[PDB]
Amino acid sequence: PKIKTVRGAAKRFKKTGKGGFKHKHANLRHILTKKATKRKRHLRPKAMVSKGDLGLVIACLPYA
Amino acid sequence: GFEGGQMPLYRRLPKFGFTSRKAAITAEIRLSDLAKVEGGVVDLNTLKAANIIGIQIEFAKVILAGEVTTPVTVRGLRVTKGARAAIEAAGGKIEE
Amino acid sequence: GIREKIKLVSSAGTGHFYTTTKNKRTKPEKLELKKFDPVVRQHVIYKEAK
Amino acid sequence: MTHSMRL
Amino acid sequence: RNGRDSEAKRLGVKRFGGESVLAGSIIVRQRGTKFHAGANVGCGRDHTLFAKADGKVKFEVKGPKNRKFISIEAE
RNA sequence: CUUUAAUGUUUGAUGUUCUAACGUUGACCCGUAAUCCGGGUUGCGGACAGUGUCUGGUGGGUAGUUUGACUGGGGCGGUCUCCUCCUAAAGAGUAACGGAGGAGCACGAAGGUUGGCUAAUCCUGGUCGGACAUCAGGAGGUUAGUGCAAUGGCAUAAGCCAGCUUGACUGCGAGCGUGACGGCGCGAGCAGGUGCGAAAGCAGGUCAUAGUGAUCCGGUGGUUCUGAAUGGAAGGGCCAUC
RNA sequence: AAUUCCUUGUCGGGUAAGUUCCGACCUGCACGAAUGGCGUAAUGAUGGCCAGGCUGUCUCCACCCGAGACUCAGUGAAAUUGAACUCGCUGUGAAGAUGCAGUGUACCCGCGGCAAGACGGAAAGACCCCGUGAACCUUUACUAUAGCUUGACACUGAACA
RNA sequence: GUUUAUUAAAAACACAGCACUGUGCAAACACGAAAGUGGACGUAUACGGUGUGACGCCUGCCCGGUGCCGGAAGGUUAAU
RNA sequence: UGUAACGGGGCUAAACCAUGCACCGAAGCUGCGGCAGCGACGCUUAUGCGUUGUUGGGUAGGGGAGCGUUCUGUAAGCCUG
RNA sequence: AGGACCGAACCGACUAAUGUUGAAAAAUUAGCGGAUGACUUGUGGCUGGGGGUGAAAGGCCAAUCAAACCGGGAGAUAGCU
RNA sequence: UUUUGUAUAAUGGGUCAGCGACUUAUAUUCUGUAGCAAGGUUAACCGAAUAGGGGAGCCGAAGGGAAACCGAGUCUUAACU
Ligand SMILES: CC[C@H]1OC(=O)[C@H](C)[C@@H](O[C@H]2C[C@@](C)(OC)[C@@H](O)[C@H](C)O2)[C@H](C)[C@@H](O[C@@H]2O[C@H](C)C[C@H](N(C)C)[C@H]2O)[C@](C)(O)C[C@@H](C)C(=O)[C@H](C)[C@@H](O)[C@]1(C)O
Repeated sequence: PKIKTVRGAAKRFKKTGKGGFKHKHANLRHILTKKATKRKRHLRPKAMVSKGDLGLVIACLPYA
Repeated sequence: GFEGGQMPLYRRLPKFGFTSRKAAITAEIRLSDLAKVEGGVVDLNTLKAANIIGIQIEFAKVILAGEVTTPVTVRGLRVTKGARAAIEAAGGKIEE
Repeated sequence: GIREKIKLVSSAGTGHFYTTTKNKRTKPEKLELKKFDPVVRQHVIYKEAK
Repeated sequence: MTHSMRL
Repeated sequence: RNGRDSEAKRLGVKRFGGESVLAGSIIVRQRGTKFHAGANVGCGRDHTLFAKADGKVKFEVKGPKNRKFISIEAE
């Protein structure tokens, strides 16, 4: 058979131009009002995936 | 993606965005295949008859990669800035 | 702990609010707190709400 | 029968 | 009854004498002001001393209390 | 709005009665040589019982499972996250069921700015007033104080007082520091709009380091961003937030 | 005390001497009245204790009679086994040596005996611990469910008050 | 009397007797997706369950907890 | 259990202290012979030949190069009473 | 008369000894208990696996029982040797 | 063999002979090699057929953004030095 994609990985990551992955930062869902606005401003753009993380991510997204 | 019972990386991060259904029916074309079409007119029909886009494609951009030299007439396709510059400099009418 | 969560809502061009904490047993007084609004781009009066 | 066993 | 200790928070002098820094580089992380800010050096809200200009780092003793100061020479 | 009252407009509840549903493991006759069954008379019940669907309770009767780890063996006890000091061998880091203490907050002022001021503890003198309240002077120099544990700091005060205030502001951010990562921290400067100050300037919380939980799932508000033929809408997305 | 920890409680009887036994006393750690209390004739391949008789149980073994063991002829296994030219001691050593070091002793090979050693054989220790093992059992652990039980609708109709 | 066939024959289990409780007969209860069988071709001096265990003397106090029984005015409460 | 606390014999130095000169002593180093890896430096690169230097203990593991067995083609070939 | 008494057949299994690669995968020998009953035995039926049956030990159900055997899921799964 | 460590008195094996354990399928990523090269390649199927057709499709040559959309730029932002 063909390989199945881990679908939560396809909901979490997106492929970019040089083959890296972009993801959303993880602290911005709830109790934000005790977080400073500098924290919430810095957690707002999409980041890139680090390299041991990239090794574990490439296995879960085998197609795209 | 098993990390030893630690919560995995694809489950530690928030899922984001949605999937649009209009992005499947849109195919950008470059200018290099603009000479590949039969005849000198470029519309949806001849772009499908020349195997450039596909059957389910409804919309197209004709963006600037390069290599356009002949007068072509583009009908109903959205054209970018630099692409319409290079097309009108090649000679043919951009839209009618 | 005893600080309740309250929000403070814009007066002019309310498409915006801030959120803060307030103790009820010491201060039942209102916030008004002339903060900045990014929607109307000015410093407006804000008001206490739940 | 726990006589030879180290119990 | 014992058995608790916090994680060590990596304080200390990051950039020593004569080192070339860019502006915005962190020179000293500290709790109080063991070192005080001098020329081209700013003091952060947790008393971090950082480079406000790019040059070389310099340590001095100054003032009537023989206190440590960190200066930067714009090279 | 209120208190009963006739009349019709409609149901409900309760009780009694009737028999024609249904029951009969009552009697009798036939199939039939039959204590099965069916059918026919008749008696007794009778719209009850019982059965189907839906539903509340109960249910170790039965079933599927769970019942943490560290641990000078395991159990019992204690601990599990965060902060400060020592161990820690003068960069950073560094274990033990090693030695000691705290946190799970508070505050629209205890935040910002401007202006001003400077302790502890003793000695002397003086109404009650006395070891210790208030006053005045002297000594001393930070042994004080910091909203809260410890350490580092603090006089240019970060300590104490008063005026005016909301920068406890929005979008970013060169550059670094620290983590395997998720993450965490510091930050000059730029755009917009303010506060204090005569001005240089300072302010995007608090002397600093604890006061905290990822994701999923949903709640609320805004934004046509999408919106399954089309126009909406639902539902998603994004932004703020629980 | 089938119950009592401290404990061989203390006193008495039985014995030359009695942690057991019998009778008492109550300090009942922690008896107790149908998960019965306290008695009780008879019964018991029932538990404990004492006595008489009787004896090789014993002091302390001796002899005899038969069946094996022993030799001869016939037939003929089994467990076990890395290979062996398979000594003692003291030390060392994965920490208790036939095998290493040092040393001492010892012609080669059987047969009958005995079992100190070969950490002898036998059974992938049954105790202990571990596995995000398993099975059964328990319950006011969780989630269900058969059954029992409640009401609504259906089978199900007619009069009245 | 019975019991662990193959390490336990007992003080265990049974027993006659005692008490409580259910059951009015298409009985309770049990085995049965049901029909139907057992109870019983018996019917409260009968049948089932539970505890105790001949006989003698007797079985004291507690209904707070839990279980059962009875009430149901009031509060809460499903499908509809 | 048997001296049994120099390994033993034995030693009045064959013990200890100092000074020195010899010598023994390893798979170390040198000599001679050979093989292989890696890297420089040339000959004309049959991607070789040579000169120089250096390397060559190895578990888990990584990399490279081979031997042999059965069957298929070459092979109705070749060997074989 | 008697779940009376003593005691053979018959039924059982209290003690000891022997056997323990047995003569025997539960015996023999010498004593032992019941022996007209809640007895024993033949022949034939019936009850069945979360089931039966049990004067109850988790005992017995074909040398197998805190869930028989056979076959199939099935090469269950095994961070373990 | 397992180990920090075994002559170990830790495991395993009486011996010989024979058999006995990293496979296959399908996808995906990287490396080597071959073809073609801004192009490459067909699947089923037809076809007397490992030929030749069949370009349905797939990958690549463009990305940014959640998306609409824009496009060598795009996103954030009222707009970015
Ligand atoms: C008829 C002959 C039988 O043996 C016995 O009766 C002897 C008398 C047992 O002891 C019996 C009786 C008794 C009391 O031991 C004497 C009891 O403790 C043991 C459990 O069973 C033996 C030896 C037991 O071993 C012991 O097992 C203990 C768990 C560990 C002990 N080891 C540490 C030394 C070991 O020797 C054990 C398991 O039965 C051995 C296994 C191999 C057997 O099952 C074999 C087939 C035996 O049944 C047997 C040879 O037929």
